[PDB]
Amino acid sequence: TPEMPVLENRAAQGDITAPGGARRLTGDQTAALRDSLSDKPAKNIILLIGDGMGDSEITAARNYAEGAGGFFKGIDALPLTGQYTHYALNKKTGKPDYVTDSAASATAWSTGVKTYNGALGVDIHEKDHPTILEMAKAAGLATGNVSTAELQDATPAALVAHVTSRKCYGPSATSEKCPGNALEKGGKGSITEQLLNARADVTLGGGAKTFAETATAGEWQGKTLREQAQARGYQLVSDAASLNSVTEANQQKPLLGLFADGNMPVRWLGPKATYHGNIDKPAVTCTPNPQRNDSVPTLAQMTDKAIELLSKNEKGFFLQVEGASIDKQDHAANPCGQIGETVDLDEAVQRALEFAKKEGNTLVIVTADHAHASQIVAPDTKAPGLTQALNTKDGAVMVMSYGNSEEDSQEHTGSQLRIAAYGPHAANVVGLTDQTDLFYTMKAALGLK
Amino acid sequence: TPEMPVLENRAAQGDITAPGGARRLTGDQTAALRDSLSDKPAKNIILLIGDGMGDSEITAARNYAEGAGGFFKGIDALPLTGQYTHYALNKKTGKPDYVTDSAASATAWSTGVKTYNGALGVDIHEKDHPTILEMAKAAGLATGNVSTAELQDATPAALVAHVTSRKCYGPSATSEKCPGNALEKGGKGSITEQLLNARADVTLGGGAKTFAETATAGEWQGKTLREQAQARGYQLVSDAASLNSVTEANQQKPLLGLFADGNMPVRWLGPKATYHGNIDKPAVTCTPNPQRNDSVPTLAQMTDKAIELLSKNEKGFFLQVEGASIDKQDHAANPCGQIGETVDLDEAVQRALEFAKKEGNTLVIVTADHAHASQIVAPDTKAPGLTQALNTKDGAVMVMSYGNSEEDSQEHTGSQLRIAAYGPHAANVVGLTDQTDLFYTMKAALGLK
Ligand SMILES: [Mg+2]
Ligand SMILES: [Mg+2]
Ligand SMILES: [Zn+2]
Ligand SMILES: [Zn+2]
Ligand SMILES: [Zn+2]
Ligand SMILES: [Zn+2]
Repeated sequence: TPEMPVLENRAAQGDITAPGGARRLTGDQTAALRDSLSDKPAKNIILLIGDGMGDSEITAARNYAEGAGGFFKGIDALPLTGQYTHYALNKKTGKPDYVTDSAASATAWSTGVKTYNGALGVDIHEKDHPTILEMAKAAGLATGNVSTAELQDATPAALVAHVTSRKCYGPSATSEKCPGNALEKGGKGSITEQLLNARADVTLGGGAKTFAETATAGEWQGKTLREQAQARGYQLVSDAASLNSVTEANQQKPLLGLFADGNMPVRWLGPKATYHGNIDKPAVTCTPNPQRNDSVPTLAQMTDKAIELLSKNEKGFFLQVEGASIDKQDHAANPCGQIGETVDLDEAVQRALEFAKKEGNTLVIVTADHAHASQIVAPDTKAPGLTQALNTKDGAVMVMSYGNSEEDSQEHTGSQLRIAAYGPHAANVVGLTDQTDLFYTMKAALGLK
Repeated sequence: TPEMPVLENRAAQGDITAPGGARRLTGDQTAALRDSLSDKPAKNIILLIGDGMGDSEITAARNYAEGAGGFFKGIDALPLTGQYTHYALNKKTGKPDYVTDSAASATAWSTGVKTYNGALGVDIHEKDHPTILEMAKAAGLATGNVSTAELQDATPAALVAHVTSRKCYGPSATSEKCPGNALEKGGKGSITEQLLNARADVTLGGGAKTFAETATAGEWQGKTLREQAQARGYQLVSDAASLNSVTEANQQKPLLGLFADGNMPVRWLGPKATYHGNIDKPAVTCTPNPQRNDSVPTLAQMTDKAIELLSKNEKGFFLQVEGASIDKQDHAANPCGQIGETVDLDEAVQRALEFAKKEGNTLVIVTADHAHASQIVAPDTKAPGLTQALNTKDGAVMVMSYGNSEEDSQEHTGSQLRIAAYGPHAANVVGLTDQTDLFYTMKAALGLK
């Protein structure tokens, strides 16, 4: 529908050195904005998550790939924008914990309740709360869960599992780490077991490794999680062609793609940032990963296939898409890997917007779970941490800094960050909101109960 | 009458540990955002700048002062939000320079042209460009320029001075650093001399010190700039009482308030962050600065009196207000100073909004010139830079981190950041925009040719 606009061009209008040449706007937006506003219900929801993708991450990615005055055709094209809060809680005390982990934040948008770092789908009392995915299914909508990380990862795990600890990937760890959730101890089972019972129509990502584990109890005791899966009607695909083979996906034949043992591979490679690296070493140009593969679907590809299959459902669908590795490359102080995963997410965002523009009843949301370490600093900066100078598209140098940990891993940060939307009920992300509001916004746009 | 609504309250609505209690919204926002869209002309503009106040700095201050689930009645109350970019240019190459200084960014919103770091009111070819203030004056509107910094400082100076270097405060530095601008070499003069020529209606801030230099040429050669101001008809004020006593300010009797020799004193005192400060040290609680004073007007007081005085002009007014010290205390790695200056600006923002809701034809914008160093990290963080633990309003600890410089001053950062607005034409701040679009937005909102 030409009905709801998406920003087609927010790139610098001309010569950046000239008056007005760096403007991104061509004229007054009031009218386009009014036209972007609708309280009609949403038929479908597409939620795209850049893990650790705060404003700095987006800017850095844009500067590198599109140039300072460039524009991300997906990420930057959502018309309605705001800033949201993602603080977690201290388990003991119930008081805010300013810097969340990936499990607590995902639990927030998936269930509408704040929790402690490490928790999945449970509150500070270890009590279960239904996820939006479970809710959609209950209502008859098609449901999809897509990520580039292991499927047991906090991010996608959060829609289908309720455990006291995120580490409880499979039976083995669970019995150790989440006794109360251990299938045998009467619990609901490990993340993977819970994933299997959740039965989303479409689930694609990595983490095949854990499906090799064997059940300690239940109907499928003694057999592998993969066998349990085939035994349950799941359709197991492991590569792009097999995924492409796919013509239908539903409750009779849910789809389960396991494209890697661990996390899917990153798009781009570069060296790790080093002490005084912008000073002592030469500017870097990122290298595409030669081992990413033609047999491995990209996020944009999983995205497109997910949309085709779920769109068959007349009642509608809920779809979560995660660009997982932005966060992990940020933790590794790897500018190139971080940037590449952001550009990768932008493509998927483009696919989503393409569909929603045509479809007309789709709310598309782009945001992150929390902020991260990466900072853009001056070229001749002398920093106490890890730095790297990069060669951008503008043909100039950009320096990135990771100065929040002396440990082998750079930390998340608590800054509020960008949330953006297009479609019905998108006004709900404008201004200041909390991460928990996202849950009530989605539940309400769909009319779930 | 709130023709157009402001966000009355977006704090957490209830118990933050229970389902839905961390929600900032109480229902759908569509209708209220529709009600925030107006393309009517604006009569007045109030531009509020938090120097160095990126999303991180707003979050940090919110957590400390209002609690994570709190809400800044000023800062967070503007309903139309976006993110903007503020990269500068390399003088030599004309290519983007990813991390701007205060001068280049101020020049950008003030004249609509990108420029090089250190420049004020000039382009990369060192050509003068008219400022939003000079333009408003020219159209017959009243003009205000308010800041807590020295008036010679980059931010306020950008509205009235055009010099090749921000360092050209008065005659002496100008002669040495901006020979082309030096009065004695036939130039337009020092920042201070050009401020006196610009003759805005109301000018309030610090920097009385430079007013003690003598002119090297012109009609007031040999006299101090303070004597020149007196000769030129400016009303000079230097304390809260004398400012309060002012009933008029126009081209005939322009107001010049100089409340400090350098920058105005900061609101709160606290220790500087230190290496492993969050570990080797106990939590800090900020304390009000005894030097703050009753004879020393606050930013909210300066804001209130300027609006009073400037509002007497029927054609309308342009007012810029700067919370200068957020950036300065951020460079200094001083959390309490930084946060305290952020709370201060919020107070100024409230007055602005109170007036605007009443008036109904006023455009209010709140943003920053660029991002900064400060990061909120986990309490147990082992960081390479400077840290400090703080006791917040929630009764919990928050850790702040500064790790982008090994030098004495922490550095600006290049991330895109929040811009928010209320009033006619406020829609032009939504989505992704550039800092130069802000010039075009204000020009158009005031209907300036
Ligand atoms: Mg994740
Ligand atoms: Mg300033
Ligand atoms: Zn995360
Ligand atoms: Zn992480
Ligand atoms: Zn600044
Ligand atoms: Zn600064």
